[PDB]
Amino acid sequence: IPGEGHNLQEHSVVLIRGGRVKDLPGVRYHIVRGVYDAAGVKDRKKSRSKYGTKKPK
Amino acid sequence: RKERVARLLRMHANHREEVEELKAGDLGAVVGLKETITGDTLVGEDAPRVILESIEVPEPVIDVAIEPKTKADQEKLSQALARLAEEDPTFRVSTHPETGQTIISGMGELHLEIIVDRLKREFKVDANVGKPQVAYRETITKPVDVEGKFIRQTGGRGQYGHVKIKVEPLPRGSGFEFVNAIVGGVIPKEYIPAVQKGIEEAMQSGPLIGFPVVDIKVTLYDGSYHEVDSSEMAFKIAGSMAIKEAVQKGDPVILEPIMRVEVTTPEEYMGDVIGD
Amino acid sequence: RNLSALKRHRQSLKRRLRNKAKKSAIKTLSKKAIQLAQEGKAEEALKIMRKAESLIDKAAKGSTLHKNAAARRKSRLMRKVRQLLEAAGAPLIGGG
Amino acid sequence: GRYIGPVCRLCRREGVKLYLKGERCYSPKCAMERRPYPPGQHGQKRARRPSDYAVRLREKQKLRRIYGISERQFRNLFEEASKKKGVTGSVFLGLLESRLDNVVYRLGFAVSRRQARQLVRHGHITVNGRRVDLPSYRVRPGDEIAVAEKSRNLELIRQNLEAMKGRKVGPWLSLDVEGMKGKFLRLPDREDLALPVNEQLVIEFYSR
Amino acid sequence: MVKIRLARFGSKHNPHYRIVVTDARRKRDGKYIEKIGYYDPRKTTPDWLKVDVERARYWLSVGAQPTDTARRLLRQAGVFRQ
RNA sequence: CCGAGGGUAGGGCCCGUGACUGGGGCGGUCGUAACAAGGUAGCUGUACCGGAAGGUGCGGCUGGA
RNA sequence: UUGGAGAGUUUGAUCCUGGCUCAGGGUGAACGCUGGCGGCGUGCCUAAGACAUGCAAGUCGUGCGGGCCGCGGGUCCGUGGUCAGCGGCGGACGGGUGAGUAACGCGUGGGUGACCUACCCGGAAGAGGGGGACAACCCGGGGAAACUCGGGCUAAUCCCCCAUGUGGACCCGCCCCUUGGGGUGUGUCCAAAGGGCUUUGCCCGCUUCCGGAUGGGCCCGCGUCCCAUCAGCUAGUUGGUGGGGUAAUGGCCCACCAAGGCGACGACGGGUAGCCGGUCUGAGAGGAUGGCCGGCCACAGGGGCACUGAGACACGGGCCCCACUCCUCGGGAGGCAGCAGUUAGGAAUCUUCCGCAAUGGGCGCAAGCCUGACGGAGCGACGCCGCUUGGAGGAAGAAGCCCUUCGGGGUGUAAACUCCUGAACCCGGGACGAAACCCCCGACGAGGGGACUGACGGUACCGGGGUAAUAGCGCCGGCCAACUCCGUGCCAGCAGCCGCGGUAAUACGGAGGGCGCGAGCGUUACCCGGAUUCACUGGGCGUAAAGGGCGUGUAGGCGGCCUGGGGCGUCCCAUGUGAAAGACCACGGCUCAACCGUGGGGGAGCGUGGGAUACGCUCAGGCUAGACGG
Ligand code: SF4
Ligand SMILES: [Mg+2]
Ligand SMILES: [Mg+2]
Ligand SMILES: [Mg+2]
Ligand SMILES: [Mg+2]
Ligand SMILES: [Mg+2]
Ligand SMILES: [Mg+2]
Ligand SMILES: [Mg+2]
Ligand SMILES: [Mg+2]
Ligand SMILES: [Mg+2]
Ligand SMILES: [Mg+2]
Ligand SMILES: [Mg+2]
Ligand SMILES: [Mg+2]
Ligand SMILES: [Mg+2]
Ligand SMILES: [Mg+2]
Ligand SMILES: [Mg+2]
Ligand SMILES: [Mg+2]
Ligand SMILES: [Mg+2]
Ligand SMILES: [Mg+2]
Ligand SMILES: [Mg+2]
Ligand SMILES: [Mg+2]
Ligand SMILES: [Mg+2]
Ligand SMILES: [Mg+2]
Ligand SMILES: [Mg+2]
Ligand SMILES: [Mg+2]
Ligand SMILES: [Mg+2]
Ligand SMILES: [Mg+2]
Ligand SMILES: [Mg+2]
Ligand SMILES: [Mg+2]
Ligand SMILES: [Mg+2]
Ligand SMILES: [Mg+2]
Ligand SMILES: [Mg+2]
Ligand SMILES: [Mg+2]
Ligand SMILES: [Mg+2]
Ligand SMILES: [Mg+2]
Ligand SMILES: [Mg+2]
Ligand SMILES: [Mg+2]
Ligand SMILES: [Mg+2]
Ligand SMILES: [Mg+2]
Ligand SMILES: [Mg+2]
Ligand SMILES: [Mg+2]
Ligand SMILES: [Mg+2]
Ligand SMILES: [Mg+2]
Ligand SMILES: [Mg+2]
Ligand SMILES: [Mg+2]
Ligand SMILES: [Mg+2]
Ligand SMILES: [Mg+2]
Ligand SMILES: [Mg+2]
Ligand SMILES: [Mg+2]
Ligand SMILES: [Mg+2]
Ligand SMILES: [Mg+2]
Ligand SMILES: [Mg+2]
Ligand SMILES: [Mg+2]
Ligand SMILES: [Mg+2]
Ligand SMILES: [Mg+2]
Ligand SMILES: [Mg+2]
Ligand SMILES: [Mg+2]
Ligand SMILES: [Mg+2]
Ligand SMILES: [Mg+2]
Ligand SMILES: [Mg+2]
Ligand SMILES: [Mg+2]
Ligand SMILES: [Mg+2]
Ligand SMILES: [Mg+2]
Ligand SMILES: [Mg+2]
Ligand SMILES: [Mg+2]
Ligand SMILES: [Mg+2]
Ligand SMILES: [Mg+2]
Ligand SMILES: [Mg+2]
Ligand SMILES: [Mg+2]
Ligand SMILES: [Mg+2]
Ligand SMILES: [Mg+2]
Ligand SMILES: [Mg+2]
Ligand SMILES: [Mg+2]
Ligand SMILES: [Mg+2]
Ligand SMILES: [Mg+2]
Ligand SMILES: [Mg+2]
Ligand SMILES: [Mg+2]
Ligand SMILES: [Mg+2]
Ligand SMILES: [Mg+2]
Ligand SMILES: [Mg+2]
Ligand SMILES: [Mg+2]
Ligand SMILES: [Mg+2]
Ligand SMILES: [Mg+2]
Ligand SMILES: [Mg+2]
Ligand SMILES: [Mg+2]
Ligand SMILES: [Mg+2]
Ligand SMILES: [Mg+2]
Ligand SMILES: [Mg+2]
Ligand SMILES: [Mg+2]
Ligand SMILES: [Mg+2]
Ligand SMILES: [Mg+2]
Ligand SMILES: [Mg+2]
Ligand SMILES: [Mg+2]
Ligand SMILES: [Mg+2]
Ligand SMILES: [Mg+2]
Ligand SMILES: [Mg+2]
Ligand SMILES: [Mg+2]
Ligand SMILES: [Mg+2]
Ligand SMILES: [Mg+2]
Ligand SMILES: [Mg+2]
Ligand SMILES: [Mg+2]
Ligand SMILES: [Mg+2]
Repeated sequence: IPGEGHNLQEHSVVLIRGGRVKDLPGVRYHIVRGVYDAAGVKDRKKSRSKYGTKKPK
Repeated sequence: RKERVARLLRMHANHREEVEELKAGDLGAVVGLKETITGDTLVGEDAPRVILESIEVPEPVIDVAIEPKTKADQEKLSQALARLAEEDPTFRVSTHPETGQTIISGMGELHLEIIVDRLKREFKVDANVGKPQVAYRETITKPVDVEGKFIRQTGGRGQYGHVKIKVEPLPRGSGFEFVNAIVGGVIPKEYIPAVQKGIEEAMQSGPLIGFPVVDIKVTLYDGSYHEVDSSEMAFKIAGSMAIKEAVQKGDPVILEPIMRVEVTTPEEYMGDVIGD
Repeated sequence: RNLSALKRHRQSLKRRLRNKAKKSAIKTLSKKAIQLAQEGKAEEALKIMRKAESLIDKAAKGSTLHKNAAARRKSRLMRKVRQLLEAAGAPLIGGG
Repeated sequence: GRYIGPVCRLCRREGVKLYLKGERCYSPKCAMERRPYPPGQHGQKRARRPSDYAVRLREKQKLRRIYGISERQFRNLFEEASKKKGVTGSVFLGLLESRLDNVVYRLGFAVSRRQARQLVRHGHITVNGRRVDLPSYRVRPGDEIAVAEKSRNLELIRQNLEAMKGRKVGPWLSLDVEGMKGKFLRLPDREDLALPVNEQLVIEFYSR
Repeated sequence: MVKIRLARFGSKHNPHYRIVVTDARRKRDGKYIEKIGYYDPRKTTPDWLKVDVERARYWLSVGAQPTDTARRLLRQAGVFRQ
C-alpha cells in the first residue's frame, strides 16, 4: 500500500496491479489507490495520478 | 460515469407500465442503469454536475480539548490527525473560533481513548488533553421577531446593514433552514451570500452554555440599506446581532445528546445492571 | 411458433412415403428375379427383371434414384441374373 | 495543438536566436539580446558539459520549435523522409518546408510562423485559387499561394505586404506582390537555407 | 448462377464499387472470379467506368447474368451496340 | 443387427487436500571445520563413527609442501 | 547493398566471464489523474454460462380448387382484395462463433480412365392418348393448450399407366483407346405440363439428351506447436477375394481367407491450438502472433440419428436421450455462438436506434414483396489522422510567489494594457450519393427518348453575420533532458536495477524553477527488441557454466588422385500457379491527412518444358599418397 496513510482494512474491496517491492519480499503486487475502498491520498499535489488523487482548485 | 437510461417503468397493483418520461416531482423505475448504486445523483448529460444531498448526517457528540502543549512541535500533531482523518472519516478535528483552539470530536468516551492513545504512543506529539466532552446544542421553543441593524453611516468608509427575519423553532434533528423571500430589492442581490454567512456563524456560539444552535428557521423577508455606506461585511455583522439575540429571545433550550445502548451481561447481574 | 417450414415438413412425409414405396418394390422384385435365376427358370427371371429394370429407371425419373444409382441397380441385377443362369442355359426370352 | 505561451524563453534555453516572435526579434528589445542565457532560477550558472544525448536532444528541439510543430508530426515527417528516395536530412527539411503554414511565412504574408498559421486556418490564405484552411497542406511545386482575395481588404495583410516590396524571397519562391500571391516553383535545396540546425544531428537522435 | 455484379469497396460515404463476376451467392464484397472494370458512381474523377468489354462479352456468352444496374453501366459504355 | 446413453465391475494418468513428518530458502545458543603450513596441508569417492561443524580408515588429486 | 548506438550493477582498484535491470516499437486492451471539435476505423479477449421482450426468410393469383368483405345489377355472373390449403422455387446462400480438431483440418502444388452440380448460356430432339389420389371445404369425437382423428367431395405445373425414342441407361460381343475413356452392333429398359397476353402467334414454364459455365465430393507429394520423466502401438489392425453402400474411390461397411501394418526420420500417449492471406517486431536471419477485413474448416444447449432434396445429416426444419427452465395433473413448450437487449462472470467491451435510397440476395413476366446481409445514425479519447484554446505589439521589466552574498537573481513578453483576426454559436441557401427496373417509337433486341424513387439529412459543404474562446499529465540522484529552499531524521516514505532516508536529502513530502510530452500524459498486463544471453547469419567448454572414467563397435554423419556414363542434388532460361485486401513506388479522390481509388512492380515456393556439368550424388574403369597386410 503506497503513500502516506491509508483507509484499508479487513474486508476492504480492493484492486491490485502487479509490480513488486524490492525490500518487502513475498510482496509482489501493489494496491491501486483511488479505486474501490482504497482511498487516494489527501494533500497530495505531485504525481496525483500514481496516487489516485483528484486535482485541487 | 456516464450511464444510459434505456426504458422507464411504473409499478401498479397488477401490471407494469412503460412510460416515455418522468417529470420532476414524480418517481418511478428506470431500466438500463449499470454501476449506479442507491443514494446517487443522476443528472442529464448536458447539465450541472451537482450532487444531491443524498446519504447524510455524520455525526459526532463528544469533544475532548487537546492543546498542542509546546509549541513548535505543533504541526506534527496536525500531521497525525490528518492521516487519522483519512483512516477514519467519522470524527472531526474541528477548531473552536473563540478560544482559537483545536478540538477532537468523536462517537463516545472510548473513541478518543483509542485515538489519543495511539496519538501519543504511535507518533509522539508533545500535547495533552483534559477534558470533559460537553456536546450539547441550542434551539428556540417559540418564534420571535427582531431587527438586524448595523446603522454606522459614519466614516464614509462603509458600515451599514439592516436586517429583518422571522426565526421559528424547527422539528428537532432537522438542523438548518433558510428561505429567502426578499421582496422589491430593499436589500441588493449581492448581500444574500453574506447575510446567510452572517447568520451561519452567529449560531456558532450559544446564549446559555454557548454551543452551536440547530433546529431553526430563518425567513429573510425585509431590510434596508445605504448604497454608499452599505458593505458586504455590514450585513455579515448585521445577521450576527439579530441571530445571536433572537435566539436569546424566544426561549433558548439546551438540547442534549442521547445514546441507544446494547448492554450484554450474564443473567445474574441483570437487575444490578438495569436498576443502575 | 411459426413458419411454412412445417409446410416443408408435411411435404417431406408424402415425399419419403413414395420413395420408400418405390425403392421397396425394386429390391423385392430384383431379389425375386435373382432368386429365380438361382434356380432358372429361364423365362421367368428376365420377365421379372424386365419389370424390375423398369421400376429402376422409372424411380430414377423422379427424386428417388440417381441415374448412376439406377445405373448400378440395373448393372448388377443383370450381371447376377446372367452369371447365375450360366448354370443351365436356355436364356429365352430377352435381356442379353 | 501548437505550443502557445512564453517564447523568449525558448530561444534563451536554445542558446541561439530563433525568429519565433516577429517584429521584436530584430529589435534590441528581444530578451535574447539582453539575456543570452537559459530561463529560470539557474540561468547565469556555469553550465555543466553537455552529453551526446543533450547535444542531439537540443538540436532536435530547436528544429521543431523553429516551425512550431507537434512532436508527433515532426517525427511523422522525419520517418517519411527516411523512407523517401535519397538524402534523409535534406528531404526532411524540404518536406517540412513544403508545409502551408510555413510557405505563407517565407513569402512574408506574415511576421511569425505563429501569426501565419492563424491566417491559413481562418481561410485568409489559399492555394491554387481554392481556399485551404489547414496548416499542414503539402505545398506541392507549381502552386498559387494567394491571399483569399475576399480578405485582402485588411489592415494586417497589406501591412506585411507594405513591408515586403523588394526583399529577395526564397530562390524557390516567386512573390508577385500587389497581386497578393506567390508560387512554389521547386522544393528547396539543402544549401538553399542556413537556419541554426545541424540537420545531421536530428538524424542521429531519432536513431537511438 | 454466375453473375456480373457490383462489389463495393472504398469507404463509408465513398462508394467505389468494382463491376465484377462472381457466384450468385458470395458475400457481396467476397471472393469473385474476375474483375472486369470499376465504377466510381460519385464521379470524382475522369474515368468512373471502365469495363473490359472484351471480357464483359465473354462472361455474357458462357452464361453469366448481370445486375439490372450493372447493364446500366455495361450499356452506358456500350457492350451491346451492334 | 448396430446404436445415444444408462448401469455394473476392474484398471491407468492428472489435480486438489491430509494428523504428522523430511529437509529447503529468507531475518539467540554451542563450538571453530574452512580461508595463511589456518595452528592435524586441503580437497576427494567410499566406509564406519560422533551434539554440531566434523574425525578416522582405504585409495586418489595438487587446486599444497 | 537507405541497413545495424548502448547503459547501470560483482572489485580497493583491473581485465574477463556472467546473470539481473533499463531507455524502443507494438495492443480488440485496461487502471489513475485530465478531457474541447471532427474524420476514419473500432469495441465480451472472461461463462461455446443462462437468457425476458421485438425483430432476423420468405415469395408466385402468369401452376390449382376453394371461404367473408365488397363492386357495374339479373340469390345470378364477372372481377380484386383477403386468410389459408394443395402445388413450385427459396429456406444448404447470406449472418454468428472458435467449443472441438495436431487432422489431408489448413497451406502450397498436383491427380480424378473414380465422380456431382439447382437456377444461368449454347446445340440437337419433343410435348400423342388415358387414368388416379390427397388437402382445402361439407360432416362426426377430446382437451382448462399444442391440436388431432374417422367418413365423404374435388383442381392442377400433384400422382401413375400405355405411347413416340432425337436421344440416353444395362448386360454380352466387337474396333479404338489404356484404371470405369470414345464408337458400334443385337436384347431389355426409360421421357413429359401446362399457364398467359394484344391470339395461324410472340412470351414465361415442362421433357430426354450432349457441351459449357460456375459451385463441389474424393485422392496424393511436401509444410504446420510442446513433453521421450510418453517407447513401444495395432484385431477392421495391415493386405487379399466377394459383396453392401455412394454421385464416386476406399477396411467406408459385412463375410471369409492371409498374417500383416506403424515406430528414435519419434509411432502410441499426454499437454496445448481452429489454419492461412496477413499482423506486430527486427539491420537481416529470426522471434512472436491470428482480434477486425478476405479465404477454408468446424460447431448451432449436450449428444445421436436420418428424412426431404441439385445440394444438409440442415443455427432461427423433423425424430430420440439428457440437463435446465417454463404452460395445467392425461400432455405440452423452449434453444440469440443472427440484430439489439437482460443477466452472470470480469480489470473490461455499445443502441431494446433509422432505413431498404444504394449495393447484394430470395421469389415473381412484371408491378412488387421479404431482407437486423447491407447502407447509415448513437455511445466509448479504444486507436490513428485533421484542427482549437488565439495572432503582431507591449517595461532594463508591476504586483504576488520563489531564491539570495541583502547589491540582487527568477518566473517574465509572461501578464495587465494596444490594436488585428474570428472555433463556437446566429440567418440564409443546401447536396452528389439516382439511373435502372417501369411507359413510348424501334422489334419486348441494338440504339433514341422521357418519369417516379435519398435513411443518413435541412447533415456536409457554400454565402453573410459573429463572441478571445478547455489544459492537462509524467518526470528533474545515475542510465536520462531538467536544480534550488523548507519539512522530515533509517521516521514518514521512494524504488526498474545500482540504491536514497540515522538534522545541513539535486533521490522522501510540499514550493519555486526547470525538462518532456500536449487532448492527452502516466501505470499495469502481454509480444519482438536490445539479448552475439539457443549464436543459420552469429557463442562456446585448461583454470569462468561446460570433454562422456576408458575402450569396442550399430545406425547416422563425413570422406584421397585420374577418366568415362547418367544429370538426383546444384546452377540458367522459358511457361503456368503464387486470388482480392495489405506492403511497396507513382498518380489521383474526399479542403490536408488518417482513410480511400487507379496503375505499376514482383519475389520466395511448387507444377511443366529446355539447357549446363564445375562441385555433391550415383554407376563403370584406373591408380597408390590414406588404411590393412607380407
Ligand atoms: S529572438 Fe527576441 S523575439 Fe525572437 S524569440 Fe528570442 S527573444 Fe523573443
Ligand atoms: Mg470497509
Ligand atoms: Mg464496497
Ligand atoms: Mg418387403
Ligand atoms: Mg433424380
Ligand atoms: Mg433424394
Ligand atoms: Mg463399385
Ligand atoms: Mg469576414
Ligand atoms: Mg530505431
Ligand atoms: Mg455400448
Ligand atoms: Mg459404455
Ligand atoms: Mg438412458
Ligand atoms: Mg495424495
Ligand atoms: Mg579452523
Ligand atoms: Mg580439517
Ligand atoms: Mg588444518
Ligand atoms: Mg590450505
Ligand atoms: Mg574420507
Ligand atoms: Mg551429545
Ligand atoms: Mg572417530
Ligand atoms: Mg590419503
Ligand atoms: Mg572449481
Ligand atoms: Mg540499442
Ligand atoms: Mg551493487
Ligand atoms: Mg567475486
Ligand atoms: Mg563497491
Ligand atoms: Mg552485463
Ligand atoms: Mg527517456
Ligand atoms: Mg532499436
Ligand atoms: Mg466469445
Ligand atoms: Mg486475443
Ligand atoms: Mg423468445
Ligand atoms: Mg397464397
Ligand atoms: Mg476453436
Ligand atoms: Mg495429442
Ligand atoms: Mg496432412
Ligand atoms: Mg494437399
Ligand atoms: Mg431443389
Ligand atoms: Mg414407356
Ligand atoms: Mg472390397
Ligand atoms: Mg470391392
Ligand atoms: Mg477402419
Ligand atoms: Mg470382417
Ligand atoms: Mg488367419
Ligand atoms: Mg485438452
Ligand atoms: Mg481450443
Ligand atoms: Mg540483433
Ligand atoms: Mg477471421
Ligand atoms: Mg456437436
Ligand atoms: Mg448457449
Ligand atoms: Mg447439437
Ligand atoms: Mg440438440
Ligand atoms: Mg430446398
Ligand atoms: Mg455442417
Ligand atoms: Mg437439426
Ligand atoms: Mg438461433
Ligand atoms: Mg433452416
Ligand atoms: Mg446477441
Ligand atoms: Mg449488451
Ligand atoms: Mg461483476
Ligand atoms: Mg457497432
Ligand atoms: Mg434494397
Ligand atoms: Mg434490390
Ligand atoms: Mg431493419
Ligand atoms: Mg476523438
Ligand atoms: Mg479513459
Ligand atoms: Mg533588474
Ligand atoms: Mg522583480
Ligand atoms: Mg527584484
Ligand atoms: Mg502575446
Ligand atoms: Mg441525388
Ligand atoms: Mg413497342
Ligand atoms: Mg440552415
Ligand atoms: Mg458523418
Ligand atoms: Mg463564417
Ligand atoms: Mg487573452
Ligand atoms: Mg517522462
Ligand atoms: Mg541530466
Ligand atoms: Mg515524523
Ligand atoms: Mg517520485
Ligand atoms: Mg547526514
Ligand atoms: Mg534538508
Ligand atoms: Mg527520482
Ligand atoms: Mg525533492
Ligand atoms: Mg491528435
Ligand atoms: Mg525480453
Ligand atoms: Mg535472437
Ligand atoms: Mg541464458
Ligand atoms: Mg536468459
Ligand atoms: Mg554458430
Ligand atoms: Mg558464451
Ligand atoms: Mg548442470
Ligand atoms: Mg570446468
Ligand atoms: Mg578424460
Ligand atoms: Mg558406417
Ligand atoms: Mg557417403
Ligand atoms: Mg571425393
Ligand atoms: Mg535438375
Ligand atoms: Mg496479392
Ligand atoms: Mg491529393
Ligand atoms: Mg492494385
Ligand atoms: Mg572405382
